[PDB]
Amino acid sequence: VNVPKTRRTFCKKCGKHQPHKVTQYKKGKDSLYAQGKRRYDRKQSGYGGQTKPIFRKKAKTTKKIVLRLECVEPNCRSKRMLAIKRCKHFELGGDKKRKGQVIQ
Amino acid sequence: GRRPARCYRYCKNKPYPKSRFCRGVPDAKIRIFDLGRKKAKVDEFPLCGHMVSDEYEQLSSEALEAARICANKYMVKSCGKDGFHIRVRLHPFHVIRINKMLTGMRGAFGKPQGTVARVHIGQVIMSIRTKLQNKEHVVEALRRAKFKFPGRQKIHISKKWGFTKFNADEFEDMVAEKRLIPDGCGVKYIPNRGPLDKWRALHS
Amino acid sequence: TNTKGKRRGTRYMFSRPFRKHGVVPLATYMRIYKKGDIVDIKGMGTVQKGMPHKCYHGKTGRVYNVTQHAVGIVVNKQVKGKILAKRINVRIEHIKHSKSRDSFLKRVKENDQKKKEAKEKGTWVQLKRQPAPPREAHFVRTNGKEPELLEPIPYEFMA
RNA sequence: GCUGGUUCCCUCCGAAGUUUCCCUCAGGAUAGCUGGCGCUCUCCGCAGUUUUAUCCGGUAAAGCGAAUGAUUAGAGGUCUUGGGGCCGAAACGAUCUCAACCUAUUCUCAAACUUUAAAUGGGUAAGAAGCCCGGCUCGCUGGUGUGGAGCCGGGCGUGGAAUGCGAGUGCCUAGUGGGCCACUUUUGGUAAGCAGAACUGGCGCUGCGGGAUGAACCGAACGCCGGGUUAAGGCGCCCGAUG
RNA sequence: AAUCCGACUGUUUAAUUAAAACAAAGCAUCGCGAAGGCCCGCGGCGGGUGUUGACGCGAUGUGAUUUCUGCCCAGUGCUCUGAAUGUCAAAGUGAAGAAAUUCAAUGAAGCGCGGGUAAACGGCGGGAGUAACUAUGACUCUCUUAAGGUAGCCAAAUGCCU
RNA sequence: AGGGAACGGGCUUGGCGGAAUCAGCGGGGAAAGAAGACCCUGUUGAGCUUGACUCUAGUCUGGCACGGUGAAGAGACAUGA
RNA sequence: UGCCAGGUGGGGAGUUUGACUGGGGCGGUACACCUGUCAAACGGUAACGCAGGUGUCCUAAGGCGAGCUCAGGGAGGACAGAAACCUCCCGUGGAGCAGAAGGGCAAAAGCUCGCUUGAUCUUGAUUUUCAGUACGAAUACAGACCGUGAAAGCGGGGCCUCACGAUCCUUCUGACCUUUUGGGUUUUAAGCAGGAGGUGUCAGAAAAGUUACCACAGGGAUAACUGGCUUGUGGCGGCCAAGCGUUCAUAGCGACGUCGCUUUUUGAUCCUUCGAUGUCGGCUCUUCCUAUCAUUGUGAAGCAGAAUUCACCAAGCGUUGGAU
RNA sequence: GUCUACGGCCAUACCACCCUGAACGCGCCCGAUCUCGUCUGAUCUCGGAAGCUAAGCAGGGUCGGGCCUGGUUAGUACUUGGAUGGGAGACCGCCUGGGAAUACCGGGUGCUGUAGGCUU
RNA sequence: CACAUGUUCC
RNA sequence: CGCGGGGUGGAGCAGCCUGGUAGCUCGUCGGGCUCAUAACCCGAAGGCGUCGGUUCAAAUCCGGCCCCCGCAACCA
Ligand SMILES: [Zn+2]
Repeated sequence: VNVPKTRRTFCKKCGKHQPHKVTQYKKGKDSLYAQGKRRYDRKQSGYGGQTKPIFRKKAKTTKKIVLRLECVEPNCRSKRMLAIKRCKHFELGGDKKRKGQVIQ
Repeated sequence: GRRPARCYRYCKNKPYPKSRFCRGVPDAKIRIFDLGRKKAKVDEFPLCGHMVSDEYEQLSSEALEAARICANKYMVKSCGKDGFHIRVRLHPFHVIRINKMLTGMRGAFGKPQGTVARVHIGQVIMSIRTKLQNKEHVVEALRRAKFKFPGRQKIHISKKWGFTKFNADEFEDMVAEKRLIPDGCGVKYIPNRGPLDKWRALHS
Repeated sequence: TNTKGKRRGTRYMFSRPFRKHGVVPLATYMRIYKKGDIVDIKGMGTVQKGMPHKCYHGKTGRVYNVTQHAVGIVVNKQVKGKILAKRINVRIEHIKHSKSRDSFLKRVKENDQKKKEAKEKGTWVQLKRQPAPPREAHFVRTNGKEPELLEPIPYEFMA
């Protein structure tokens, strides 16, 4: 699916519709020092094999695409994520498809 | 190579005609539904001898063909090759099924065998029209066609003029007074409800 | 097992009648519905938003809430152990005035007219409705002629 | 979570093999059915019922000369075209046709077709929680103390169809979650004492008279007895009764 | 008089199977020069082989004699070398920060990469063209994955049709 | 023979039946011997195998400590024309 | 040698090896959903019942506003004909609306343009499966910021019916948000609310085989015998009569059709038995049936004799020795 | 009686052809500078009023089609409940109540709300 | 460093 | 999930680390050579997976995407 790089939508802090910068959010590093990671590293330390299960029954062939709305208006800089239905193709701000054009 | 007619004599299931869903059906054995001197007017075959069923059963296409040939075979010999006009008034549309073996009934749905004709009580099976001197030639020939059909059938000579829906004792005067116009196998009923220019087309 | 869809088996339920398709008449939209009005449900296939479920089709309810362009009513639905007085939101095209109540209201007005009347007279006029009584024995006449004899028909095979 | 067993009497009430979920299918939980404990009122209120008005259907039936799909046969057509020829250099010039197409007919249908369209059914309403008045509030809507809603005060009893029944309500709670048969409707299967659905009634849980015998068939349901009379069945003997 | 199997003597399921099964001499491999090869042992400057030294020890496959043991290292194994170097943990090094911490370079063995090995496990088909009747193919080309069953043998203890 | 839970010694309708026994005999008593092992279920196990999921003995490699002494060389960094 | 770190490691250890199923296994998903039908005219309603479809796609195929009519057919017009392009007429939609199907739609919900991101933020209520619990989907609202249109209004995704996922953990986002446990500051960390990373066995374990060396608890809730219902199949017997029989349907036959019997075949079902009914054949022996091979008695033949066919009463007596 | 503007019911209103329209009207019609949009004032928008019922529209007619409403079809088909009814079955008959749809044959071819006109 | 072969009777 | 590498005429390999000609074989149309066949020698097609940029100039150096395999990894 195609979404533009710019979208004028609502902003929480200002309270008015303002233009926003559109980009795709990607998963960050686990940071190795979370409560669950520290709990899991202590539990897996020592003998006993492995304590928590490993999910190995994947069935989804896609992911829910997520945007990252950046507020372009200065001194606000409010970030937000908007959820869009599942798809396996995703690009930004290109090929507006030119309705009424050559098919070949 | 097929099962006997005892298996499919009764109307057991809902009507299952050959359609978009019911595809892959082998062609019915009966193709020609009327023969004889079919290119004939209604003024020369005013008998209308009928075959009437008496039970609520199923008539297979090969059973209709069996009674088509034997009734026609003697009827040609009796009065002549073109002294009659016969019809069958059952067109086999219901499709019967087979659960073919080589598992049991693990996912057992039928496959088409052929067509079959649903009949009600008192519905005409076979219609024969000819002249008045061949009345006994039609009745006993229809008795020969009873043996090709399962169940009980009765022989009735109708009071209709030919293959029309009008009574034979009063068919003449509407022709003379011009309320009926023959068109080959049938007749045209002329009501007094059309344009008057159609009335001016006749009566002149 | 059948599916659990919202519009299962609504091939003939949510379908417009013969030669009644096209633009919806405007008299159904601009009808007025107060609180407590007796309202029956008939789903219309042209409009789709605010469409009631097929289990309420043909049922009647009572108005408890009136919004801008929809009316909330309380219907009586029975589900396998009891009748639920449940609350549904439905658009106007599925809303018609039920005339089952209208026969009772016109009777109350006529009874109260006959209650104020004959109050100065005191006569006990029959006020309640009564079922069909016996047919009040009467004389029947024939004008000279005798009742003509009827006869069962002889059997002839029509087919 | 699987078999076997589970110890005195009497009285009263008394089921289910079903909804949903669970690596659930020999099992549990949850709803349903039941029992007990009670409570709030009576000496208006509620009905596996009917009637009066009001809507809902798309099933049986019927139709295709009405739509969609399938389909038989003859008629009248004209150039709307074409294959075989024939008089033609050729020509919608002529000419017998034969083909598809068109127009009025005609035979037969459709669980996944329908113009129509039942019977049986499903909701309502049949008054006091209803009417008719007069007036206040509104921050909602507003040519208009407009509309709507809510508050007050007041008057109407002639209990506003039939029939019958004293009603409502709150706690725990066992057992059940393998069902089967039959009138009718009906799916798969040739058929089955086969498998799978709907309503109702039975066996399960139930004895009794009868069908010689007996799950489910007909009648009829049960504290212990006497008299009388019957249902369904019967009345040559077995065997009560037409000896 | 013949066929099959096992060469044979021998042993085997005490208590249903004495054999075509096991073993066997022969044959062909693999590892090891002793701080070693194989193995035991919780442990030790431990122990068995070993009171032993490649004509030995330990692990294998086949099964007398005769004859022969063909092709294939693509796959799975085993083994060889190697800054020609992708990946690569701990520890150590450098940088930032108030520090925990983060980043970077470096980066062993082993996996990859490249050779060898089938008396290692194993596998050994089609298609198309093609010889003076037809048929067939002496010959030529291609893949899948590396060749396509060579010498021999049989309707076998191995062939469904039978 | 019938029906029954779909093959009765008991029930029904019939055939009918007479103390106590001896020697054989294997038709039946769905004879006895053993909670079927063939089949299935159990969220019951056991033996064995591997490309099953977790581990682990053993083994190889690297670091730290036991670990001292001297001499060259060499790689990177750095200084740097 | 001791301790760490990495590799190898069925040599050894523990555990697993889903469910539905006309027995099991194989095959399929009837395991999560959607349409029409079965479905018996409210609704609900089953089978490995039927035809199917889904785990997508869309910056527009969403939201307004504006203008047109589509499929198809007829008449014409240089190339141009059956279909290239233009005009006129008919055209209830027979086209199109993303998909499977159903419903619905004509100055639209379809085709073409202009502008936009209501596919934005936040409470609650209701419907759909329902236990009337969730998830998902949807329906009216309410509070705001907007888009569009002149305005009324329309729009908080797709014309409607499906296009999807709990706990814990992780990631990101937001507040001049709380704690960081003696007080203060900072980094960090734990929270609150929202979204995402998925459990397809789809209300969500982390999971390969074999046993003929096997064992245990059970099941006739369930197969491999017989028996029981039925007779698809096998075998057998009939009815009509187009013809064969040198001419002649019926001496003997008999197609195309059609009606029945049998449990000496295979099927179908699981009703009996898994606290056991010993599971193939051959040998020996007893009895019974006729759908009669021969013998007794007969009738009819395309019965000259002989030999040989069809039919009847008829089970009394026989139906062999051997090779494989 | 009739028309215009806005409608309600949405064919008794639609469809095909023919005839008649006095007055007001509705329209046909004449132009393109301005507002407006096209390839073109054909459409739309604007500025008008020389002609006209030719067309649209209104009314009437067709042994008209269609549509609406009735009779027939027919108490037929079907169907609630019942029987120790028949029949080997298939199916059918009876009691009890309810009750259809074709073909075919008749009648009709728009009412009506508000505001504003004409027939003064 | 390669070079293979020229259908039969006369 | 992060460290890599590679996609090339009708088909198989370079040219890439460094930008300057898209090349070499094999199949095809032919031309030569030998008296002729065979063999051999030659001319011609037809192509850097995709987007953008740095640059005098790109297949080449870069960044992002489609198709593969090498590894090391794994609590919804
Ligand atoms: Zn902002």
